[PDB]
Amino acid sequence: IHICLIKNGMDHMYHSFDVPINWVMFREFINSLPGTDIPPWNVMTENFKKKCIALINSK
Repeated sequence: IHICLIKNGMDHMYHSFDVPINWVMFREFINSLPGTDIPPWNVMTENFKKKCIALINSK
């Protein structure tokens, strides 16, 4: 994300990252994020969501 912000000239809007507590809302966001297919990211993004949902459910 940092790299693509660097490429799009939004370097300024990466180090300016804060908290948007609402853990039920965080769970909603994460479960609803779509998964891609063509990119090598297809497995990584889903793995990321799986780990995040398992960790938050444990938490």
